[PDB]
Amino acid sequence: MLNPIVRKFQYGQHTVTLETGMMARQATAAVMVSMDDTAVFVTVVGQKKAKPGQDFFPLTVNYQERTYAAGRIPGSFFRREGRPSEGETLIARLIDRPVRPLFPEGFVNEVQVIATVVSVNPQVNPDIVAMIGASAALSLSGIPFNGPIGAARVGYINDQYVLNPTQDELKESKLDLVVAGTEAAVLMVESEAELLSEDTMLGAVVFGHEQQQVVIQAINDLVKEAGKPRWDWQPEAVNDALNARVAALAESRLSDAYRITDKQERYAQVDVIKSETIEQLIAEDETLDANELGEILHAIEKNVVRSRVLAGEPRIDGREKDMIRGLDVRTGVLPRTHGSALFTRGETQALVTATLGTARDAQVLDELMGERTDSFLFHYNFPPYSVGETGMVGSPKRREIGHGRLAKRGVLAVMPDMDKFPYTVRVVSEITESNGSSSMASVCGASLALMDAGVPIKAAVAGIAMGLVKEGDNYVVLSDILGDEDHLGDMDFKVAGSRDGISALQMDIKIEGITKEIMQVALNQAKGARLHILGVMEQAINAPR
Amino acid sequence: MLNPIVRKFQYGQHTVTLETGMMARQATAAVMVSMDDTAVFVTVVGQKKAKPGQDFFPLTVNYQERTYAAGRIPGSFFRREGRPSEGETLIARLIDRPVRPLFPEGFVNEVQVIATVVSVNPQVNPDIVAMIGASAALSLSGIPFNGPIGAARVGYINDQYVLNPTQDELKESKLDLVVAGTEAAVLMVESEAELLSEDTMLGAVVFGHEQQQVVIQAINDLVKEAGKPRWDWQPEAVNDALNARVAALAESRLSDAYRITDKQERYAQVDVIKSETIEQLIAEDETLDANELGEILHAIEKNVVRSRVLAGEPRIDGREKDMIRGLDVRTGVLPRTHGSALFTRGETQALVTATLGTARDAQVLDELMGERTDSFLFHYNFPPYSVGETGMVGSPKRREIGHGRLAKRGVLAVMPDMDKFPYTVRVVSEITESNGSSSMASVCGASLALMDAGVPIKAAVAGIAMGLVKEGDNYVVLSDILGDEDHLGDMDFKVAGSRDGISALQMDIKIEGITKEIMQVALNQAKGARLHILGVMEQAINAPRG
Amino acid sequence: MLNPIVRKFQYGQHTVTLETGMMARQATAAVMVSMDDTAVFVTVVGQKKAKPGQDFFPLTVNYQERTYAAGRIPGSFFRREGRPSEGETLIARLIDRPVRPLFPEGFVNEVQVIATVVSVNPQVNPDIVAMIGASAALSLSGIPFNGPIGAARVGYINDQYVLNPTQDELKESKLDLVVAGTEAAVLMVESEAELLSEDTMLGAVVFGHEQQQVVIQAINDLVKEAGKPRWDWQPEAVNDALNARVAALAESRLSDAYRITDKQERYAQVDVIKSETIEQLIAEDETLDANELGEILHAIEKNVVRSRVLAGEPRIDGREKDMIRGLDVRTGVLPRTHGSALFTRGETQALVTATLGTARDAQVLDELMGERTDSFLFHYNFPPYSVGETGMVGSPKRREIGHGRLAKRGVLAVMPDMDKFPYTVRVVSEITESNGSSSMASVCGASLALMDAGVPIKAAVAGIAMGLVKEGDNYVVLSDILGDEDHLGDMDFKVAGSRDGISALQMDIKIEGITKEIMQVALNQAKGARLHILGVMEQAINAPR
Amino acid sequence: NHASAPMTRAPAPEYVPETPHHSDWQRPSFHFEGKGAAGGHSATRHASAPATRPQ
Repeated sequence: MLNPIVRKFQYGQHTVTLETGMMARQATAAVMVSMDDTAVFVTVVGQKKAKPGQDFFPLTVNYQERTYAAGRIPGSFFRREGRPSEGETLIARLIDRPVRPLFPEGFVNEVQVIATVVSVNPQVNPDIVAMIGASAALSLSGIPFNGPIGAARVGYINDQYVLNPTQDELKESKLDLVVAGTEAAVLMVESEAELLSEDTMLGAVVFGHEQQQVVIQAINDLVKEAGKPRWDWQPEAVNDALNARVAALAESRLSDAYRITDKQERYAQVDVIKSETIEQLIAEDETLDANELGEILHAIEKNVVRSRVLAGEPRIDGREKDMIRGLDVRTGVLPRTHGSALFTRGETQALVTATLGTARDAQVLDELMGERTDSFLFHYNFPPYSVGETGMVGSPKRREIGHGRLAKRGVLAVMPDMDKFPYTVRVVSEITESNGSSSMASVCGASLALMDAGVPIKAAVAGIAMGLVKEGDNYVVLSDILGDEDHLGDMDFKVAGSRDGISALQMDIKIEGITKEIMQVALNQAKGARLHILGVMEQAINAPR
Repeated sequence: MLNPIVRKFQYGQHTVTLETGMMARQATAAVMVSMDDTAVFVTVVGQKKAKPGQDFFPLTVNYQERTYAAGRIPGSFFRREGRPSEGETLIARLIDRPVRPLFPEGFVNEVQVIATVVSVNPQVNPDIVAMIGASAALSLSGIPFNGPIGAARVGYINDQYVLNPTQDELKESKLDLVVAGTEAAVLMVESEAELLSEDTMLGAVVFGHEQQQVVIQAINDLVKEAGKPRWDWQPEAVNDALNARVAALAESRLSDAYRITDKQERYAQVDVIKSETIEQLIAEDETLDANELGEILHAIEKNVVRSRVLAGEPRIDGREKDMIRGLDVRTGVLPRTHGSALFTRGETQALVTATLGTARDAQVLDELMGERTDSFLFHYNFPPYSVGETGMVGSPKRREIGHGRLAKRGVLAVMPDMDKFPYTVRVVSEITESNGSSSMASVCGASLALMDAGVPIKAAVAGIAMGLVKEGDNYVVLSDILGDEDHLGDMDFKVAGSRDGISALQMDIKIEGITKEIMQVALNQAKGARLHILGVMEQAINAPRG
Repeated sequence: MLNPIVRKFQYGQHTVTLETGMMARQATAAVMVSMDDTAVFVTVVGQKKAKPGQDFFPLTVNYQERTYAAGRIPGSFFRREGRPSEGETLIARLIDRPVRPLFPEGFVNEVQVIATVVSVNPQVNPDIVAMIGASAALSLSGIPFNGPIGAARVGYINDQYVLNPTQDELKESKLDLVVAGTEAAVLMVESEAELLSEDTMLGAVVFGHEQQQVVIQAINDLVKEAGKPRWDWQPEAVNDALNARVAALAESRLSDAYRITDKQERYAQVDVIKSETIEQLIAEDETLDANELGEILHAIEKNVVRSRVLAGEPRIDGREKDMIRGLDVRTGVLPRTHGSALFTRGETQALVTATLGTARDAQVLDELMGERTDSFLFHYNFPPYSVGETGMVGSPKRREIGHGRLAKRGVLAVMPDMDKFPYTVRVVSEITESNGSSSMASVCGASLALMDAGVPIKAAVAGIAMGLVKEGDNYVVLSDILGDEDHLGDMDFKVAGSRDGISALQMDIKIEGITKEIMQVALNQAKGARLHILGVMEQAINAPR
Repeated sequence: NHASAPMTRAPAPEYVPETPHHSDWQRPSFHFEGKGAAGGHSATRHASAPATRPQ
């Protein structure tokens, strides 16, 4: 017969029900998670054999919203739900961020997590429920996965932290933070705030991590009673021989090549070491694939860079840990735009424009929570030429959705109220160059363009992308991380805000052992960086035009 | 001056004109078919050489409706015909179903049939004209097409069968059957009826098959006067010695593997028998590629199953020919939906929901034959995890669109009239598991969810997917066919309906020799199966919620 | 920290500014071009290494228009510009057509040009600005490219030529011609006239070319000051020995095979000669590959056809230079359309229909310059079976949009005025056979269908596509060029018009030496061909129904 | 108009620990009227039959 395994637990003010065993039994795992009438069916399917020659982990997370969940018939021309909306893609990216690093190193089998909203309570957001369901399905599947994750949304009302604020409560709230983590560490923080301090924002990350532990324990009990046998997957053993070989032939050469100052000279010599070490080894190793040797070399290199940074040596650009790249700020760069600005930080450049329209021009979004009108629009464009490459233009698939929401979240706190500025504002950011965080250059350019357009904003906002590299009890916080030092990010964080508060915080930790003191130091160095960027931005424009 | 070859004939109450030789002369064949002012230009292009290492027949059928045919300018923002609509996709599958089985085994050359509607008489439906045009073009092309097919639409007015009823006649008709067939056998039946009996539906299929012989004869004459020379195509050589070697090596092992009663054990043993045979054979001779041996073993496994079924042995899951799989019916599974149900038949499951709206929520479809308001909407989603696979979500394949129309046809006969239920109803089916026919579980789940939502329906409806395996005189009808038994479907049919009549019937016959008596036996076994499912459904919910 | 190089010059009544060096510094080149507050940002990125297997030059031109340029928020549902429009794809082809012939032969490195409109003056069209920015970006990039091109739009006002007519001046003008050329030769012409002579239409090409020289000279100065060093690209050496061997083996045989006056027999013998030369060469040298020798044979065949044409020999189908293929005109083909016609020219055939609607059915185009109501719609469909092949159905390529805009331009001159005819007209052309120019058959079919529908058009229009073959001093003008004579077209031009003037003119010159005297002879032959086609057309419909 | 700065080290400012602001606000309770659970276990009506041969 069909026998369902149901576990109910109390999560704050809500009751969460996890049901597994009776639906979608041909998938690796499937769970129906319901919290106070908001229900999401989440299924995970993992392929048992890896595609030969696979390098990256193919993980897909698809989040779907069904209009029937809200008791409504879709309003589109075809009366059917269609391609992923921007909100669906953002929630699916919020489910992908915390789970991707928890799969074993080497695991490259194809995994697809599909979360479908099947019932909605207008007060309970289906995103945390879908995150709890993804954790449970991925923990019941048996697929190599390193830990149940939890999820919590924290709000700040009357100087108090509140767990999973409802839609009514999220109006008087000064914070909207989503924190996901394991029993040991926080893994993801996506937040938007109304110019709150660094201590209020960290106390929120701690509160939500301490409060999501009941979800973690519930999923561990459900796994204890209904989990599928764990996969007998083993990582391909390292060719320690070929490794130590390439080391002996290239490590010290690269370690000296990285002491060179000039960028061009350094880059040239490295390829000389790369090509020479390849042949001087290939000669005796007969036919050994190049791609393989190139990988071993990249590894060696990245390890040299890490060791140097952790030892206190200049970064790959000669900068120290706290130095911000050169800044250039221009306003009114376009003749016929309401507002325009060019923001350049080192080699990351953004051309941002602001347009003013009537209340009619405002975007009307029909959402599961209810119909809603947005008078402020943020659109981000990442063209292929920003990175000196060719590709398809007009396809917002270069993480443009996520980066455009982080920039909107950075600028929303300082936007005027509708009773002072009853106009529709559209901010478009064009990423002309990228070698760092373009999402934060878009925040500084949006602020400059809004002041140029005459929009009265509460204060000027800027953003900085930082990183933390840790090896044991030693750690270094690096300001204005470049696109090359992505590998050096054990904690990769982005903080936007004004001179007196944080307006957005994104964190993505991939390691364990980052305490609260470390995060305080990291976010204090990010304050020094924003206040420097903000002082440079104020020297150009201080008040709206 | 261009010399067009025009052939006119009388089809029922209409006059059909076939014109070839003037329009598209760089295509393998082109025919302009007109029936009483509704015209469809149909073209066929066949690639003369097959691409190396092709395994399946690549046939594509594209149907297009042009707005100018109705004397209208498109009402989309760009004022131009866009991507194929649901209707166009469905008419393309209605054309594709009868023709595909008529190409010979081993034909893997690429064939594209494009039918474009160029004129429309509001009262004459272009689908039958398009199917006649595709048959005429394929027969004129010289491609190895195993015979002209015809097509007919049958209605039931005043307890009489009518041929190609107009839209006005169709408004007062209790049947809408589309039958397509050759001179010897029926090949396709897509129908929708208002709870009609099995005898009426079979009489309608016979009537349409009898009435389409004039189209078949006219196409034969056209081919005799304007047809291209036939293609010099020969099937690839069959390795009789290798097939005998593989059979003498693995046939009796797989026969024994199948004669054991454990699914997982069997599956293992089977794979073993394979790996062993392929390794031994490639060791003896490395020339033969693995894949070919794997295909020959798969085909031998299929023949073993077929012979076990035909001999009266239990099926691959231990069931007899008339046994239905286990059934679980739950209503009220979702908290905030107007109506919801979960229907499980063995390893096929559907989560179906029903939503009630207002008159503004009805879908206004501007079709080539007129504007139409649809107050009943059916949507079917077949996720990849329904089969344990990874893939793309949202994108509806064409079969999945055809399966949602079949389920809507099955449920449409019991929906209330607008003067008693003036509300707009949307039914959404989510296939959560699929090992069998998901469309029929969607029919039963739609009925359960509609009753749960409080929609007053005339009666509960259920569906059953059946199959008939035939070797010469011997035949066996199999109830609740499995997804792994698709190879045993010489005739695959799907019957939906209530306790008193049939609401939808789909048939796809690929063989010859299916008499009317055989259809009596198959639709009587499907009646028994559907009535059993309806009894299990009624034991849960028997009347709409108050 | 950034310093842009800005050069200003006067282009007619406007001031053009070229700015480089500040924005998009990671692309191969980036220029911001401004013409009287209309600003377009154009970037070019070229890959420095060719893909290992590459036969064609991978050039992509993407033209995007941003609504913020006009100070407006897009009216789309999502408040974003998502899909390229028809006008954008047509401006991309206006940029692509003059530049593709200017990259050296054998150059197969991938190049992408992206022109983004960032500011719009409602009176200055952004297409000429985009063409000037693409010429500047390609000449500054260093990528092998032959000379800066210029562009100009000419109009005919008060029987005088007007350079870059403003949108207002275009209302009173009888011409709208775009000429793009280098310093020594015209390369592209695209025009729409109101039944003007051939002298008035060649004078405009000469005027626009003489006026564009200030643009070519300013681009040359900008490149002299700020241009990056030219690439070290060398064309791959040709196998002179293998060439001469294939030539000795097959040239005489193919030259004699082509004197055959039967198409199928000639094709069979040519195939035999090819197969035999290939087999024999492979027997001599086992290393020779089939595709290389096949391409050498195809090139020898093309040279044979060219030599026969230039010597006065009959063409590949037995026609001389001035003969037009057989014509068949049929009206009233479809039973329930408002107007229909089937036009056949040899092996090119088009079924065209005309539908009349009410004023409300007219298309509303929300464009950057301003909202425009179009009461005349022309849609062009080129199915795969027109050339006897299989392929995707329902998707128009970039040509099927430019071939339809050319046919619309050729029919637009005779369309009745709104006061005389206050209806919306839609002409849909389906190409049923293609062995030549389907666009000109669409023009003739549109004319016949419009008269069949009762539209009171001023006169009947017809079109002819022709080609010019030049070798030094010797040139031959070929009327009604085939789809298999495309290699023979040093100048490919399509002329549409009535019995008294030209309504559209598209030219595409790929050589140098085409003086106005050679263009007069070509246009006179085109006039004679179009009057023959119009005489054949007039013998059927003759006048509106 | 225009402003620029060279590459500069922006050191972390001095850190002063913040006293946590306290409020006696009581979060009102969430009133939920509904079933609360989804899935088969919540079915209002249920029926089953094993594998049988239709009589």
